[PDB]
Amino acid sequence: MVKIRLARFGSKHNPHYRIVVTDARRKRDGKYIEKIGYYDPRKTTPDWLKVDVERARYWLSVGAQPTDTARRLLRQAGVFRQE
Amino acid sequence: PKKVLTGVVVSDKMQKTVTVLVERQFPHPLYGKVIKRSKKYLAHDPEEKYKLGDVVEIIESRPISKRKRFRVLRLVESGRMDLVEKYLIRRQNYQSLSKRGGKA
Amino acid sequence: GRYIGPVCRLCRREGVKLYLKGERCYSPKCAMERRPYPPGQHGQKRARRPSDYAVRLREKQKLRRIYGISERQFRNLFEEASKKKGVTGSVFLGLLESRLDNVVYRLGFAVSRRQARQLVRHGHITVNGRRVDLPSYRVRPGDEIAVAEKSRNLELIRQNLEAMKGRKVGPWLSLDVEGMKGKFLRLPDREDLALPVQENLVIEFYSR
Amino acid sequence: RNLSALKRHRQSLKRRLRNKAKKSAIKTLSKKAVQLAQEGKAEEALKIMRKAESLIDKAAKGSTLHKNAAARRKSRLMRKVRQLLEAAGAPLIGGGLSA
RNA sequence: UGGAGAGUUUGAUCCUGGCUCAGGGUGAACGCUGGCGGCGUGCCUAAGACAUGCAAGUCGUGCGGGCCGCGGGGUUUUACUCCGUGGUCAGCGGCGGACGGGUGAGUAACGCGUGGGUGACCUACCCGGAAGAGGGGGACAACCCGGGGAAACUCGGGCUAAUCCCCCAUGUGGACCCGCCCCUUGGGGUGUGUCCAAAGGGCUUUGCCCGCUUCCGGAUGGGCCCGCGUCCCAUCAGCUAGUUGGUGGGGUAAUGGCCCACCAAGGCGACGACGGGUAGCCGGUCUGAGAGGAUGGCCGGCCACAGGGGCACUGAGACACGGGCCCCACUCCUACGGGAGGCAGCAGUUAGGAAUCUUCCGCAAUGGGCGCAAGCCUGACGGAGCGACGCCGCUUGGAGGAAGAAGCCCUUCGGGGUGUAAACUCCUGAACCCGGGACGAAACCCCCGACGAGGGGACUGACGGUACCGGGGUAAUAGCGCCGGCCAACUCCGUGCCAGCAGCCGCGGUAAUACGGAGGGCGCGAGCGUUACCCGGAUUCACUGGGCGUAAAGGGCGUGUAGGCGGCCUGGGGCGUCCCAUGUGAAAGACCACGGCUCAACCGUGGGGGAGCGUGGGAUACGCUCAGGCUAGACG
Ligand SMILES: [Mg+2]
Ligand SMILES: [Mg+2]
Ligand SMILES: [Mg+2]
Ligand SMILES: [Mg+2]
Ligand SMILES: [Mg+2]
Ligand SMILES: [Mg+2]
Ligand SMILES: [Mg+2]
Ligand SMILES: [Mg+2]
Ligand SMILES: [Mg+2]
Ligand SMILES: [Mg+2]
Ligand SMILES: [Mg+2]
Ligand SMILES: [Mg+2]
Ligand SMILES: [Mg+2]
Ligand SMILES: [Mg+2]
Ligand SMILES: [Mg+2]
Ligand SMILES: [Mg+2]
Ligand SMILES: [Mg+2]
Ligand SMILES: [Mg+2]
Ligand SMILES: [Mg+2]
Ligand SMILES: [Mg+2]
Ligand SMILES: [Mg+2]
Ligand SMILES: [Mg+2]
Ligand SMILES: [Zn+2]
Repeated sequence: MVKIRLARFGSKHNPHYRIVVTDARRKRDGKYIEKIGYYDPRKTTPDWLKVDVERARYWLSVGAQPTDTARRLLRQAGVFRQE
Repeated sequence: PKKVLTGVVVSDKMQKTVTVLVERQFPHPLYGKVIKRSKKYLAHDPEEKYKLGDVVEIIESRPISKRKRFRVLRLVESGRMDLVEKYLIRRQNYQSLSKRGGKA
Repeated sequence: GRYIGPVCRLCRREGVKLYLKGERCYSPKCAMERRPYPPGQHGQKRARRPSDYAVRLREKQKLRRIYGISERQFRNLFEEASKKKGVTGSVFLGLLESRLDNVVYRLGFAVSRRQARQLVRHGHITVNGRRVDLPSYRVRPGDEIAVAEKSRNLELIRQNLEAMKGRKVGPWLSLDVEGMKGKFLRLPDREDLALPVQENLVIEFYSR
Repeated sequence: RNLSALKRHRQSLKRRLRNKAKKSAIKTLSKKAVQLAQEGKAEEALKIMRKAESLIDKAAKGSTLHKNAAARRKSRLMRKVRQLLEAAGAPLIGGGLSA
């Protein structure tokens, strides 16, 4: 089941995730189908979260199932905001 | 695209199958001289149609037998043993170099 | 860590005079003042014609012993100037001249390079506010290099910034003796520095 | 010891027996049908064909035969039977055979 | 944006030539020495053997029970029995257990790489669309009774639930045979015939949630096939009978000799078959001016394996590391009949070895399985631990301070050196004490709102009282190699071809800058040196870029097969070759830019480059090909 989750790319005590689209069975840091964003849990830079919402929306358009956190970050960048 | 190839039918001895001798050419990776290498494919010819000496186009196909993944797509130019020759003779030399030797 | 040990012996071995002490190195005492010869039991014996190696080795030892730096660091700094565009000889000097401990020294905050190092280490320095105690910190254009407010009362910092009254400063610098500040305007160029060094040699030495 | 998921083996076994039985009926009836048709028995040769067809499609209900495996069987069966009947056949019941 | 050479064959010389060194690198190890921190890394041998703990479970919102307890009922009491409810245990059923983690034994192969093919295929869960869920029957555990066994465990009999299994119905539809049409390998449409569906559960219970069935489509993941690439030996030259092809059949999701019967006699090979050896392959990595050489640990991708061999079962998926059977070996239990095991999972033990760590903390974060959810499991993971194993950062102080203490070394005995070094003065103030104390964590959930969008609320950190901040505050580790030349650094003494050094040339037989110590010096510095291996130097396997009269090197000569190479003019083709566009060339790494941690190491973001191959379009000088012509080669 393809998903939209985070992939650990930081470094010790310096986490930096990559909001990715990957089959559900791969190592969390394994080969992903497509990157679609990143996330700096510690906001160590003005820009600490981006999400190709155009893309997200697409994957969700096809069974992409986001981690609870992955969904959080997404939402937080009007990924679902249907105003 | 299903790879399409060209060659001479050097073998006609089988039923519904022909041996196409596809010649390849390319530069040697380290010495660069262009070198002519080659290989035999057993093309599928259901109607017997193609006879020894023809030049046919071979086309990548669904397996037909072990060691046989090509079908004769079409005839390029009929008859010309001048090519079958090279082949046959080359083989004939083999029939020597080992313990005795092959006539020049 | 850094050399640490009799320093004027280097002054002597290198022939050229190196200012690894600030004061005194001006007084008739840098020893290069009546004793411009190398240390040890052979200092005064005739010198045999140095080998191509010797020359390059010495030239490097010189430049490096100036900024008082570990060959390790020195080398990597070099290899860096090497990759970067621009005449390597220059780029390299520009980089050595960008070490925080160097600037603190080039700004009269400190009497010598060693001392400036310690000031940086004991946190008596500022870099656009935030204090930085990494003597090998790369000071870059625009960076203001202050002095610890807390330290601004320190006799040493006072005496130093005092005599600094009057003294001009490098054209790639500029210091406000009042608030004990100074700005790193631009990477000094080869012409800007007057080091008793032939960097064409230092380059050649790492050629081998 | 005792990785309670022994249960899986436990179950696997039952299923095996279940499947194993399902297929025997299939084969049996299939021959039953082919053999008939062979010796031209039309009417009844098809009657049995149908039951067979059914059992097969049924196996594909669950994970017994499932998929094309079922499809194959059906065609290979109908082929054999329809052909075999060409021995003066005249498919009466027309059973599963399309007129 | 890029390339250094030196020593050594002679009395001397030039050339040839081998050897040797300086450099870079290492999952290292060994020696002397060793202070702090960050990141990273750590069985390279016995794919040897393993104690103990842990490492995959989860659903009571699919079903029925056993046991222990409580409360309330039908009971006048008693017996019996009904309901609710707590605890606990497995059973049935479902999903997961095919991922994640390990290792590299085997494999020279469609294994891997790259680019394609699939009208020859599959894909649980997820997403979109269409339609549906009507009725009936049954069994087996649990439980109960009996039997066998030392045990592991087993056999028989009886009861029962379900989303367990079966039958009939509905046929949206789909499946098969046949016909027809369009398509072109088995793609798609259509007509008759036959065949095939379903299961329930929960409630804030006339609706909403979870779930079930059939079909189509998507998304992801995968099978299979094909072109090209992929080490050494020809002191391996011929290999082959399911072997090569065919017809029919089995088999699978699917093509296929994959398997089988029958038929044919084929298939492969010097462009190196067969055989032997060695080896997982790749992105990369190391070195190099490059070409190239070497390599494939850590990280990511693929493959293979799970004590050795074979086999299937269940399943969407396995031939299934912590599932099954059999054989072998080994180990343990055995009442000797017979049983139980498999750390190449984390940690740990033992053995082997020059050599490789904690039986740690945590589930808080990320990710994974189950669950409506709360939540449970997670040695995956996030962290801490030990080891200078690597990289980067940092300290052992700073300034002053004699024509220059003492000691030690040398002396031409005048003096020279260690050396501003020390002593000493003053300044700062690692360690260390005190106080404050973190980002990483906002979701899931709850409430308003429709369980949507949107808004509010609550819970939650191992690391850790660590990072960091502020106050106080001590001058507070330095070692190792080398000094004949290559090669930076010279003297005295001791020894006397001895003891010893040694990478090569060499040094030592009483004036040794070459041994041993000392003084002094050169180089690096919490490291320094050694050994081992790879690239370099080595244009010393020479494509870039080597040579063969006498240095190593022309075959004893010819005739000639394959192969390599091919005069002048013109035309067609456009295979090579050149160009353009386009797809691919994953991430990581490399390069550039900016950014985050006081810097850097490390890390984040963005950008550019990239051979090779696929597709389309173009060019035609050269090479190829075909055709025509020619006489300058050749032949007559
Ligand atoms: Mg000589
Ligand atoms: Mg030589
Ligand atoms: Mg082999
Ligand atoms: Mg019974
Ligand atoms: Mg219909
Ligand atoms: Mg039915
Ligand atoms: Mg091996
Ligand atoms: Mg080279
Ligand atoms: Mg099955
Ligand atoms: Mg195990
Ligand atoms: Mg967790
Ligand atoms: Mg989780
Ligand atoms: Mg010298
Ligand atoms: Mg002597
Ligand atoms: Mg070479
Ligand atoms: Mg050459
Ligand atoms: Mg030569
Ligand atoms: Mg000779
Ligand atoms: Mg001759
Ligand atoms: Mg020509
Ligand atoms: Mg072309
Ligand atoms: Mg920065
Ligand atoms: Zn001086």
